[PDB]
Amino acid sequence: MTFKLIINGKTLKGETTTEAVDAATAEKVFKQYANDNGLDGEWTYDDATKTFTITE
Repeated sequence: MTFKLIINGKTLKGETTTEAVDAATAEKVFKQYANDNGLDGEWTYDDATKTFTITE
């Protein structure tokens, strides 16, 4: 499936998608991005809209 995580922070900013088997993996894929970049805040999950977000 295809997901869409909106990047929101100081170090990182913008938007992008992620192809994972499930929402759980979809986050693990981007986890390296926000981590390697240092950007970290609060992970939001919603089944109604099926979208991921992060605020720093």
